[PDB]
Amino acid sequence: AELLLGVNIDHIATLRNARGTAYPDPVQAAFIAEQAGADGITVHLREDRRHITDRDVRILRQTLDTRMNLEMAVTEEMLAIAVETKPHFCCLVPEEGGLDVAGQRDKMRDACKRLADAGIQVSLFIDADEEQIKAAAEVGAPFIEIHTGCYADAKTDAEQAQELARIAKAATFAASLGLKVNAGHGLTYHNVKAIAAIPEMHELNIGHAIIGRAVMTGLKDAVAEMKRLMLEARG
Amino acid sequence: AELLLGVNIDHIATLRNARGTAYPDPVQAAFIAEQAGADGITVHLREDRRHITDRDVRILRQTLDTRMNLEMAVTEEMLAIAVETKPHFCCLVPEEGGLDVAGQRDKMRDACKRLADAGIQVSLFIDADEEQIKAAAEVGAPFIEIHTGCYADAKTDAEQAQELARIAKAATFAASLGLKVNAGHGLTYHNVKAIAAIPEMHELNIGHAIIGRAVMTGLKDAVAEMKRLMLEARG
Amino acid sequence: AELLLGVNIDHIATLRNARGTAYPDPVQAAFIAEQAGADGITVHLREDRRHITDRDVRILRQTLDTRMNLEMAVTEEMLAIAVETKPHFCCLVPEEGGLDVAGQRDKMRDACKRLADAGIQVSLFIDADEEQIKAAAEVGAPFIEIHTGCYADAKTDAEQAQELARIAKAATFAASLGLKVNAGHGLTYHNVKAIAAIPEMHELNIGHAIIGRAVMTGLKDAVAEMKRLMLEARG
Amino acid sequence: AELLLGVNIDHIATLRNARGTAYPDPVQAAFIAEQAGADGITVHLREDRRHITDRDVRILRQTLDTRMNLEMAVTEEMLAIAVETKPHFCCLVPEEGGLDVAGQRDKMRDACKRLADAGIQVSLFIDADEEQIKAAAEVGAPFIEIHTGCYADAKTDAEQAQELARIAKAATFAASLGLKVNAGHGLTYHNVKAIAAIPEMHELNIGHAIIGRAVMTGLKDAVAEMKRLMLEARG
Amino acid sequence: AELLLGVNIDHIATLRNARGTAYPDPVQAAFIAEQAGADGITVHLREDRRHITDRDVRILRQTLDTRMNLEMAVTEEMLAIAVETKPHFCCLVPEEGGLDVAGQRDKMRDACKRLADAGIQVSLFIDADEEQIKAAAEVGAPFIEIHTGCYADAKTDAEQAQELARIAKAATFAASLGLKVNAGHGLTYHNVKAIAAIPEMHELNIGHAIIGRAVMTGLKDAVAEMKRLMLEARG
Amino acid sequence: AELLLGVNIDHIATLRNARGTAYPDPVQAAFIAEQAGADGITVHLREDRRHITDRDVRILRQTLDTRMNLEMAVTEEMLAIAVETKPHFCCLVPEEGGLDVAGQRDKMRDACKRLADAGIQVSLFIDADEEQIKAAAEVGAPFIEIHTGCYADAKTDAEQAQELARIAKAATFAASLGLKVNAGHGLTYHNVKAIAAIPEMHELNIGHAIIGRAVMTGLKDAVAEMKRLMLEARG
Amino acid sequence: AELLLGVNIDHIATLRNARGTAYPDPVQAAFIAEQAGADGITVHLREDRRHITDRDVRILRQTLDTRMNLEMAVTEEMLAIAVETKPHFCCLVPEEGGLDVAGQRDKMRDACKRLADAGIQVSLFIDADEEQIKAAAEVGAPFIEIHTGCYADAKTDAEQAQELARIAKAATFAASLGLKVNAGHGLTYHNVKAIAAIPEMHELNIGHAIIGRAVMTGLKDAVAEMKRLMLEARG
Amino acid sequence: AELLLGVNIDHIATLRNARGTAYPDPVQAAFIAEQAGADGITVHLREDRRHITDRDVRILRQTLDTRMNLEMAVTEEMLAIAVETKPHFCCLVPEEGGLDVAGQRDKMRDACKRLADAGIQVSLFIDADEEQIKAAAEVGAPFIEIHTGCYADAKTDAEQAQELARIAKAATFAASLGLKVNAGHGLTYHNVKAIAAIPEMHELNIGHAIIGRAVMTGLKDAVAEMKRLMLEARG
Repeated sequence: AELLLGVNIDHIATLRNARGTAYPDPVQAAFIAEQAGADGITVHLREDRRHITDRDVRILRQTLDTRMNLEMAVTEEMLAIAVETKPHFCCLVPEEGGLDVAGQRDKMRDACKRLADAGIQVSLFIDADEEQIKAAAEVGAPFIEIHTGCYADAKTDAEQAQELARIAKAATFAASLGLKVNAGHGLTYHNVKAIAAIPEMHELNIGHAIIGRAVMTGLKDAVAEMKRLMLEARG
Repeated sequence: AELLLGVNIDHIATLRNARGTAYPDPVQAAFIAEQAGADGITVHLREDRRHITDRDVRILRQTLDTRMNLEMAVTEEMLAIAVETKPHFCCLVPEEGGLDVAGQRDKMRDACKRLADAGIQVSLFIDADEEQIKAAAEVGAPFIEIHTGCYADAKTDAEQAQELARIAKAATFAASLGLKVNAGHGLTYHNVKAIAAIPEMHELNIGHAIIGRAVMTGLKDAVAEMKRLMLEARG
Repeated sequence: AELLLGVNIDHIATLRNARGTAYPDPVQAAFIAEQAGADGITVHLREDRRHITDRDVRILRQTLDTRMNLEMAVTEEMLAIAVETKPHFCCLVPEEGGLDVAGQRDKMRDACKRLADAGIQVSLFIDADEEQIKAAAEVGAPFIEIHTGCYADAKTDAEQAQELARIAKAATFAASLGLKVNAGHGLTYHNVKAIAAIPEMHELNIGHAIIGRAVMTGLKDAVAEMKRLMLEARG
Repeated sequence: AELLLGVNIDHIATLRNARGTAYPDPVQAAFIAEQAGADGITVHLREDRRHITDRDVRILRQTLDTRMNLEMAVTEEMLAIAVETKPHFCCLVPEEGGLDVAGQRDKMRDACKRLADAGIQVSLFIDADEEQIKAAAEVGAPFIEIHTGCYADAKTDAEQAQELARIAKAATFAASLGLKVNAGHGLTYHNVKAIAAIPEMHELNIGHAIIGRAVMTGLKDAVAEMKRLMLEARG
Repeated sequence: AELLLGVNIDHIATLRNARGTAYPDPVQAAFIAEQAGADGITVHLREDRRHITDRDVRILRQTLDTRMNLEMAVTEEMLAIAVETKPHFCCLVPEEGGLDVAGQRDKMRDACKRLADAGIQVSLFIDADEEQIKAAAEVGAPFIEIHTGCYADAKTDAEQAQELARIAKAATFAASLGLKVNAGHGLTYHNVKAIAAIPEMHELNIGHAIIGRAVMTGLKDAVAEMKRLMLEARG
Repeated sequence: AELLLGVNIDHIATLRNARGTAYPDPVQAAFIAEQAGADGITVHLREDRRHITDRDVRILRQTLDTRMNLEMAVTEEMLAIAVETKPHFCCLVPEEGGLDVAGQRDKMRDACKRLADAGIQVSLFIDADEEQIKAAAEVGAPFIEIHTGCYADAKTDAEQAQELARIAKAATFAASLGLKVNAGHGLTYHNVKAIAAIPEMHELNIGHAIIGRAVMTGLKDAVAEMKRLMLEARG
Repeated sequence: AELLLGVNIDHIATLRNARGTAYPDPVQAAFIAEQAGADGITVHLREDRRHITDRDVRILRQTLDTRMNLEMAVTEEMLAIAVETKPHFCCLVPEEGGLDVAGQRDKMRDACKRLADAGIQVSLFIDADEEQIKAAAEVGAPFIEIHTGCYADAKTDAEQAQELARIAKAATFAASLGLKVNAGHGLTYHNVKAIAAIPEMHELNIGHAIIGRAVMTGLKDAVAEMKRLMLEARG
Repeated sequence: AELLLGVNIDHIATLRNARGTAYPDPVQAAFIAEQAGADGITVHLREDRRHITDRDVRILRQTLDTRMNLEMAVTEEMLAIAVETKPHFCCLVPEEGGLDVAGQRDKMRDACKRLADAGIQVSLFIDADEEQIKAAAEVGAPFIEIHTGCYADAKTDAEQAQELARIAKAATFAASLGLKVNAGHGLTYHNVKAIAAIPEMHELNIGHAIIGRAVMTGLKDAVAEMKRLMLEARG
């Protein structure tokens, strides 16, 4: 299968809420992305509705032509919402910045099972850590998403090749356990290739860099450009 | 003279700071705008550096091909900065949301004179209020900028025509006193024309709506589109 | 202000329901048109829900940046719907081609009354007929939309200039009664100007021609094109 | 190895025949598609001539630069027209949705031979069923077109990888019997790749998704996008 | 009123017959221009069928969305074809270069009357010469098209102003005889305006300069740019 | 190695001389193509100077950024011109359609040697016929260009595969004699790939199909699209 | 009333002559500019032939579709070349920066007459000074080109409205003496309008700003932008 | 990872300093290139500050998103500058064309040492010379950039293939010494591939050709174009 590109449109809302108006609208951004090479759309519903709102999730769930990846923390509230919303994907995150699955095997087991019961495919956001990965496999998540943050912030060309290698070994380890593996968070037009080249990678969920390119060149080209780089890497 | 369009790039930074990276960069946005129909660039330096930073102002002041309109509150800090920076324009604002010039004739007189002494053309941000306008004329500002906020938020087609009329009478009053008059703040692609049609209008400083259009269509077209609407109104 | 353009997006949905999939989606088309020169979006909710659906209207009502013009037949169902939807405009059409206001003064008078209590501004779609126009004015409707179908259909240059004269004359008469007047049905890229040249015209609501240009050229350009011909006509 | 794209322009006609004007014209759509990556144009001449008309087929036959793929039901009327027109291909269709070749070996036997004597390369529109494939081979048709509708409608990932498997097996089966195999019908920008990667696939005939993308982006980019996805799948 | 643009697509066919292929096809050129500024399409059916052919004319007559202007020499053949084809316009040309109406008053008189009974508006392609204009008025032709070749070939800027003047006086003279007047032969992007500013001008029929620009920029912009220059001239 | 594309701009001049103007100018067409995928430019200086003229050749020789391929008949005139012009390449053509080298072994032998001393690489335009290939090898020509006309005219899909095969075997045969081989005459957007996939192909010289596409889309994309199809073929 | 744009392509050559390759070629730049709204092309042939060369002028003279404006100093060499080349215009320049006509009435008297006998329309590059204007009139030159350099360099708004006043008076003065007046030299996208609005202005010759915009956006849009600003100023 | 592209923007400034204005601005060009395929930006700070200035470098150092490659002569001035600027890369060039490392082992050894202490990664620009390569490796430099000038200049196909072989061979040898190798000087759109095909190449730093394409076409496309040819070469 072709590498997939999930586009996170949270920052479209960031720009909206810096002024209370209705624009720009994440609903429009999603149509653009789904038609410029995005295979999925990701929104992070935060408990403080600061940036994405219940409305966005509500309409988005009716307007998306592909599928939603709802990013949320593991709280009673969010789980409740997710089960009602029935997103195709759910990515659990904290409130290096990865979920501490290994340290909460019960809570995560309960969440995965529950979301799974609502027909939601679950992804645990975690660091390139085999303990955490082993833990995720064990609690029942069909997916994990490796935090590419440290890799993006690689101050030195060395720290980077090092970070890349850790992610790669982590992914291969994740797949041997039967997990499908995503990445994203921090990837840019300049560092996406090494990650896209990792064979075990299933989908890359990228947000900020794309929105940052969009204010300059427009969303359509920004999304197309990212996808193209991704497929260049694989070929 | 042709109506002028000043583009406020504050929100380019809003989108930048929602992630600490270097992008998107307001310096790039300014080149794009200055070449797509913007006659001036406006940045608001806030005391909490939340969104635009000293760096932006510093580089921008060297990279702008047209001129800077530095938007700031009337504090010792800001005045200090402005005098050092030597912006071509300075727009004083509060910390309907207009400066209370009438109620602070001394502070404003001191500020205007001081900025004027640094060769800075001053603009007082105020409501469509003849008392405030008379006050501004009297304290020495060569410019005022009428807050178009209430007009943009006109809930009813009636409240709007009403708000438009107040702005228009206010402008004509401002000019009789020898003031040059700007507007902007809240204007959109759908309400810019009635304001652009007001003859006394010198420059419209527009920010949010343009950045909101840009994430969809790119900055170049967003700026060009606004300018075109503006010149359609006048002709 | 300037001549307005309302884009009817009904045919986006007729292309959708020809296959029962979710695309194309009227919600997307509305975003595009509103950002390319449309001042309003028109949807006709048929009783058989042939093309537009209650879903489209529901979402559309929350996503439009400008204003919705609901096109509907005068029936208990539609009135109740219009009342709860609270569209900014409601254009009453038949269940030469226009509504028979003269022959149903009672129905129409109450209809307008009922919609006006819900804040909806009513427009009666009628023929370039002085009797119907006078009747419309008498039932209290604030708007009338003149059916330009025959003008469009005109098979000979003469039959066209004639239908044109008949329309201009009607527009003038309706305005003499305090009626604000629209038109647009059947208008094309090649015949829109003469109509747009009529001074009393407030807004042209066009659909088919635009969507038909769109499949070849894209909605954005199709809309900007029409908008430009219209403003050219008044220049 | 070099996948061909056949664009079905039927829906261009549905949009036109919703108004009774000459636009949009299928003849224009074909020129665009043929120059944007289409290798053939398909038109379905229905009995009720609701969408595509005799005129279309007649001019299309003289304007096409590549070749026509005439979709029709097996009747004396349609068969008569086919032999008259001399389309390069003829795709027999019912008027799982597939054509029943097994249950009519004689009708089909005659149809194919008749069309064959007229120089028409015949293709039988069938379901991914071993029975029908064997029938088509035995009956003498050079081509079969596997119905992908079920694969497109598959609600879940698993129900999809399943339908994909059936099609891939059916294509390999078809090929071993000396049959050339096409598909398309239901393919979209989001599911087309998995079908394109099927080695045996000769040509994918696609319509609805392309025309639906076209009302937003324009026919050329719509057709060009699809062709590009297809070649990437084989690359 | 509106200055119209008729695009002569003859040279598209010229480019075709230089290889006896089907491309480029005039039927396509015609769709492009009609959607990019052309108000009409002109084709010269030469007796030897050098450039345009009978099929061109026949299909064109069914595909044109605006109207056809059939250029032809005066011979029973062409007339019969014309009467048969019922093109909206017929511009009689010779096969200075203008049609000699004075020297053939009888023939033309029959032609005009003849074509006029079929319902075809006739125009006589003539030189900016009074004898020929009076001649065309006497004969009953509703239109004349002034040959702009000598103007287009105007070597010096004086020899050129001579031609302009000569064409302008001739146009006013023609109008004074109840004739409607066109022009267009040899007009280019750099000389069209002076001619378009002539008040009496009803439609400019241009071919060569446009096709010549189109090879570089593409037909769409070549047409749109010419229409744009014309409207600028009359503003 | 890299499959090269030589664009024959003859038909640009064809379009020019159809009016004896200066536009369109081949010198311009040449800049466009060289920057859009052409690795060379080909011009056929016909003895009667029908299409291309001496100035064309003369200026072109000073403006081309890549290299010239002068097509010409074998006569003392052309040779002298060639020897004078020092074009990088010279493709000797007749004035099946291929050059008859067998029947003129002597003449060609002198031509090749003659042009070769001026430092001009020579290529003989011949049919996919062994007698002529052996002939061209014997005579000393370093290149041959296989005429692809019969292939391009391939009415049936069989008559076509016959030509492909015939060209492929001929190319391998030519290579086995130490000859380098080109092709290109009559190749289009829909048939170029099969020819480009032939391993022995060194450069495809194409003209007509490109100019034909360019009238619609503009030269730049016409060239870029052809080069793109070619690289796809060899990948 | 219809302002002409003259594009100076000198800087295209400076960029080339910084490397000693054939690119970028002024010949290409001229084709683009002439088709993007330029009415003439200017080239300054300098003694040191540092930028523009003899070759350029030589080919330019044969490729231009509009006309050449040869900029040169008054010397026997340059004058000799002018008479040989026969440029449409010749703009005499020094090699306030303006040409001293007053202080050399004889040289200029002869130069103009000589160029005049060669058919060259002469223009004297002078400062906005009453003395020089009178001299140019008395000396016999048909044109003068007012140096706008000082107006472009004006540091402050007031110093600018001042220089603008001097130019406008000088142009009206020049016109009353029967002189045709041009400008340009220093104009930019940001100051061009005020100069364009000057009624008397015949042609603005611009170079640097346009080429500087061109390296970012491309020559065509650069030239098209400038022409559009100019016409808006007169509109 | 993949072959990198470094864009030298020196010529943007050479177009600027040809007039002393502020445009075009290298800072803008850098943003464009970095977003169109450039992986690095190269600036050559000459001692005479002919084109690039200390200002450009200072700002550029704060605005680049990727990494700066400072090109400089080995002198006390430049070293101190490089040391305080801390560019990611420093490419040492002369004050065949490359640096004489073999003959200045001491200077070079210390230079590298000094720059490496400031964290700068050093590259020595040298000829495809085994002696210089070996010397470079011995002085401790981590990179070498092979001068491709002669390859570029090659006047004959043979002289080119030869210079090519010489370069490939050198690259291989340098890599055998642990040296990472770049190239790019003089590379064009027509000769870049053969070079990019060399496996050891790490990054191509190209300038003139790109800027020269830019004035015609725009920097963005110029850069994306080059980047695409490069990756095509490695495909």
